[PDB]
Amino acid sequence: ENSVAPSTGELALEDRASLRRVAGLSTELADVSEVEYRQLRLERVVLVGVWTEGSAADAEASLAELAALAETAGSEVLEGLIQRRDKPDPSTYIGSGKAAELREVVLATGADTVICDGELSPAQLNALEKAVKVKVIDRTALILDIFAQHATSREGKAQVSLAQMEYMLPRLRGWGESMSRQAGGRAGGAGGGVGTRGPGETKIETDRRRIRERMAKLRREIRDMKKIRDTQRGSRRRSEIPSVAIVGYTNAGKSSLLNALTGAGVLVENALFATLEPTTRRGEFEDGRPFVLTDTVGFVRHLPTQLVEAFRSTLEEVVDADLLIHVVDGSDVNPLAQINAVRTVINEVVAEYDIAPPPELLVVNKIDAATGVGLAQLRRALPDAVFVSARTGDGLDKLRSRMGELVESTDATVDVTIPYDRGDLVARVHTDGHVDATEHTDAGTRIKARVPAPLAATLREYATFA
Amino acid sequence: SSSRNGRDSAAQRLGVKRFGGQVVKAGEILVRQRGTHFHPGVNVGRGGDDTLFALAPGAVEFGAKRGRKTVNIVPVARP
RNA sequence: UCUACCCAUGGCCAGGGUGAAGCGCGGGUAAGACCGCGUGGAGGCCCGAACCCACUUAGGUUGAAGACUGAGGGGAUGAGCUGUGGGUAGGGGUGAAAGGCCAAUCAAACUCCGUGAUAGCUGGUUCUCCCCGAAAUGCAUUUAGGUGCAGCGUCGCAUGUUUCUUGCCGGAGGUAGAGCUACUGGAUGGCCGAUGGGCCCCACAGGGUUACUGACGUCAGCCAAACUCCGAAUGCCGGU
RNA sequence: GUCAGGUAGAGAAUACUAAGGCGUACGAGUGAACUAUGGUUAAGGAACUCGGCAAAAUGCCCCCGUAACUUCGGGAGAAG
RNA sequence: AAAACACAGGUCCGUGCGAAGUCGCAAGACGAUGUAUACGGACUGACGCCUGCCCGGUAGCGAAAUUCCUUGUCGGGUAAGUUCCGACCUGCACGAAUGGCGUAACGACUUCUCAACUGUCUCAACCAUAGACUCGGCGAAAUUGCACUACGAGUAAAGAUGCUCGUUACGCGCGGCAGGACGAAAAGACCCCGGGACCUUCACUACAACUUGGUAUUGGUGC
RNA sequence: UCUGAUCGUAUUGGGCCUCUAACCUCGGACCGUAUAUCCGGUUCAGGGACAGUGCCUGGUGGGUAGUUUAACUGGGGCGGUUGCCUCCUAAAAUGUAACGGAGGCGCCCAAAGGUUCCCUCAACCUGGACGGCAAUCAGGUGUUGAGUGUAAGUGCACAAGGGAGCUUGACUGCGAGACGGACAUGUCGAGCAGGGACGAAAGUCGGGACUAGUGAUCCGGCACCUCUGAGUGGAAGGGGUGUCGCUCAACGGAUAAAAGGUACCCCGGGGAUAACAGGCUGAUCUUCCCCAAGAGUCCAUAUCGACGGGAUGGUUUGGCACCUCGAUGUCGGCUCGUCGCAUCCUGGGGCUGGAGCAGGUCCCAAGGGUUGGGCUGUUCGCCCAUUAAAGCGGCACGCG
RNA sequence: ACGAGAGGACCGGGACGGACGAACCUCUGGUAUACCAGUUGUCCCACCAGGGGCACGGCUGGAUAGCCACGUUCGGACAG
Ligand SMILES: Nc1nc2c(ncn2[C@@H]2O[C@H](COP(=O)(O)OP(=O)(O)CP(=O)(O)O)[C@@H](O)[C@H]2O)c(=O)[nH]1
Repeated sequence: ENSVAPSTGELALEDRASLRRVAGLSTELADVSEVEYRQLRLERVVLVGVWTEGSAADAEASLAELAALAETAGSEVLEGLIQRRDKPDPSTYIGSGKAAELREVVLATGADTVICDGELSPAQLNALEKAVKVKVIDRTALILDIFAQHATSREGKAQVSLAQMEYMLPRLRGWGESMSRQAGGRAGGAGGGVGTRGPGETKIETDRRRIRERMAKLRREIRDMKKIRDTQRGSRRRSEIPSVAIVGYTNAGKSSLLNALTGAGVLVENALFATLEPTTRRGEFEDGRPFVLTDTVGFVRHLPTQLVEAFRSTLEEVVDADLLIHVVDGSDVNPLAQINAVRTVINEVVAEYDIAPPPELLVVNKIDAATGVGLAQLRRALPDAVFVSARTGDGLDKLRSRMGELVESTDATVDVTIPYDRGDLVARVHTDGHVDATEHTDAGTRIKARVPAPLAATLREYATFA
Repeated sequence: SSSRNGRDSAAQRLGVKRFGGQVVKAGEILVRQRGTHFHPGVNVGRGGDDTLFALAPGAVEFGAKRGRKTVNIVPVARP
């Protein structure tokens, strides 16, 4: 093969564009700091950053995302080497001799989890399993494992189980049997689809008949839960109350932003995919216009297509929506990538549901914990994005003002001189309505309130002309 | 999917063969045992495999010496 | 004498169609390949009877018939179909090959004989009453639905009872129960008080400082089948 | 295996007939269902069904006229 | 009845002649009254295509006709369109330097779309004939432990005419239907066990089919 | 006849090359013979001491043949196992099964066997440069701990554990009695020869702390014997004693010698045993509650409901293997039904999370009805056009 | 009713339906094996004319009755 199909140019192919070692970012630093119960995790991880269809920063950020996923699911991540190639291998996933090199790397580390970011096909999964003798990290399976461990409600659990079964069905042969054998209780392998403890002993049922039956059952159930959620949201839909959806990337506040803009106490954890069910709550604009602020599930760069049902609630909230508060954090590697991923999912939803793109109020948080390297055009490159940093109370008033300005009012401004013999007709104006510039004269007042539509028809009583 | 077990040795039919009060002949096996659960008492020998046998004719008796159970043979009065 | 193939010698293939080279040329043309008009009548050529076959369908399916009938269907000058007379014979023949056919039977035809083959497998085994009366267990087994031995049923010996039941007496157990600070694996508390991280006094001497990871130990509390400091009841072995 | 009338017909097909030979060996009846074999069928027209299975349809002679492709022979009785 | 066999063409191997190869113990025979342009055997199965720097080097080529294609995307075809047809597709591929692609004609081959046609169907109706049915004559059959042989819910060797408790039911026919009698038929072909047979083979052991010694057979010299 | 070369006569068994006479030729001619591609004879020609066919002998040898190709098994296959030892199961004697729970094996030791004698730390301090979780060490008690050829019951400072001497209990060769356990296996008192230790002191101590560390018989060896010796003056040709040879590991060992395929199959049987259906069960499946955490814009219960819990039903996949293997016909479609309600219209309650309305979610009350097509083996589904709706199931997944 | 709209009723009262079923044959339409007519081939009735047998009732165009559906009429109810 000295000159056969000149791909094997220099021994290991792609002299420097192949597996190399420069220590990279080395991912997170998670080591033994609390000496207690070694029965914790799945050993150390090594970064192998593929630049395919991207740059070094993009690959590093993506693999850091994968390592954060792994650390949330368990495992440990404290090393970085390099590996690059502009051809996702059909047979393997890391390369011709890169597979054996990765086997040597995992043997030297003493671990069964390093990196295999990106959704794989069954061919790639089983070939890499044969090559290295142990699974390492599959991105889709790892996201599904995080969702399985974080599933709380029956709806979330059923959605995650259906997603895992949809992912398992095509790849039930090699990877399927391997993870059926696996009893260590790790990402995917006995990961379960429930939550704490979970059904690891059976996992995704690793059996064609059982998987298909369970998928059909969960599909019927998810139809039922879609109907149930339709009934639950009917009250809001019929009230026509302004609905504001907090969309954005995983982490990046969002849940914190909800708990700040309101008095809520929704789960706010530093781990990824802490919120699996969208949650709605009261909100009061500065002008008094009530609205519904809803925290949603967090998106990632390439959301697995199996989580369609898991994210259907969030997508429906986006479809209804009236402001789309887009929450991002400036304390990440190039938050514009986060912005772009969330924007692409939003645009996909808009195209699917054939609706006008609702406003998108861009908000950045964690600014207090940001490095401040950018003066006004790098840290605030966006022209009109809001900066809040929920933790230390600041900028939230500006966020509320932008919310109120962007959300178009359905009320109508009126000048009604309600007599003092009515009483109720002015008390209700105060109650359902936004009074301002009310005259103190006991004779015919002139209340310049922004009354809702039904009250706007009771003007001819004492409307006057000006 | 199978079981790694399934083996077992033959039961060695150990234990006491002549209990207290039984009249035995010299050389009669009194206890088949592993080790000295019972120790050779009076007119009782200990075999290579820890088999306690009567050294003299008489009746089997079980005693305790220094906190150790012993098998003795009490001579039987001639009729 | 069926059928497969072959050999010899005969026979049959209604009707209709299409139109394979040499003559003369308009020619092509120096000349040739070759176009066309006539002639000629080739072809495992076409349509289609007899004939041979057997694709579809319906019927038949104790049939009219142990393979057929009706309606369609294929070949129908050919590697055609056929009559007569022959040849090849069984582990052999023949096979455009399907284990197809070789007399309604073929992964080795049929008849007779060996022969009343053998079968740990099914089945059957025919009159009566009197006495007694099981087993479905153990060991072994090319053994597991078989068999050998033992166990358990059926006359004469010894026996007066050695059997068995009850009482009492002597006996070894480690089960049931618990108990675990009695061992091997666990459980809420504070404790002189382990690394002590941490404030540090500011010693790198040396020392309190421990919000928190919490040593041994200790405090009532709890479990075990392969735990036992204990430990029955029964059962068993003897004697009476 | 031989002979092979007539009229239509290309014909030894087919229909009807001459000569000749037969009515062939259970019959008589009876508008049951149902089965079989034929026949017809409004309006649809493959919606039947595994499948146009079966049926239905085209069908002959003479004039015309005949495609893709082709091994230049064909396709071809194209089709119309 | 086919896509299988055969086939014309091809390639390889064997055979120098009572050849090889076959039938035979042998003689002998076919091969063939043939003689490497011929016979036998093997495998393909008309016909056409399938060489890239050097086929002096990495070395079998990287094009194309290559459809596993699951290829998704998109369409064409249906209102819903399978077979299938196209571009985009799919990366070291991948499967064919001779086994893969084409290929007119042909096909009771498999699959599909059309036009026409229709009782295939919506959805069936009517007519005739042969049965069926009635009368006369002749006159079987498989099957059969029985019998003045119900239904329900139970029970039972776990699916009952025969048992239980009830419910129903006058006796006997005739023409029909086919739900049961675990209906008849064939001592289940499936599965297992025991045996057999035949087939395969680098299972065992043999035997048929070839070399060595000396018999037949053996003289000297140049040695 | 040696310390014993050296040449010569015949014989001699091979190898090269040769001519002819055996033998061979389906090469010619002639003859028997009128007939004759037979056959035989004669002759020539050619192989021509060249090749050949018997006997012997290695080798290749599915070309042919006879056969083998284990069993257990919650059917069979696949996988695993097969003998021995230890433990638990095992229900306090013994014994006790399962494809029950755990392990070991099947060796090793000439000084880890015998005897005689003797011992002595498991963890704190002071410490002990180095040398802390450790030294060579010293004390105390830890009270019999502790640890100790290889898993249970034992053995301890009465040492089966740890050291030392002997010189070879390395106790071997002849062994009443008793016994424990089908054969097989296992225990030892004791008597005799010879020794080993301890000796003064006694006269005392039969491989290993003990249970695994193995393989019957046959057939063969190999050493010794006061046996036999196919008429024997006699010997050579077999036995006895002790020892050897089997992963005969399928370990009671069918052969010294053996793998498969069968849907081309056949026969003898089996519902002793699988596939269908039935039956039991109900893990799975299906349909159903709560102290309700939480979601539902305000709020557990309009709608839902996690973590847990409890059942129904017998429509799934199973588990079992109880009827049926001297036959209980399968999926789908057609035809014809019949039944249940677990509701796709008709009546209500709540939500009115419709404040309201058109609508709709949820939970309580079978008479009828519940379409036609395309793609589907299609049990499933998806799609097209409708519909008031295009229900879910049982009936041998009703009905050949 | 809402009383902002968008949209838009319950309950009652009429008209016309779809599917299913029953009866019936006036209509429509199907069938029609002793009806009528046309017509091909053939053979007969001696011949012409006119008819008949056979060829699916030879074929074709109609076709009363009966039987039918695609046709007609009626039904599901109203009340207790
Ligand atoms: N310093 C800082 N930390 C913040 C800020 N906003 C959020 N965080 C932290 O980041 C973490 C992100 O978790 P969360 O707020 O739930 O983000 P999220 O988007 O809901 C995670 P998911 O989307 O998967 O549910 C929180 O633990 C929070 O403490 C901020 O403005 N500043």
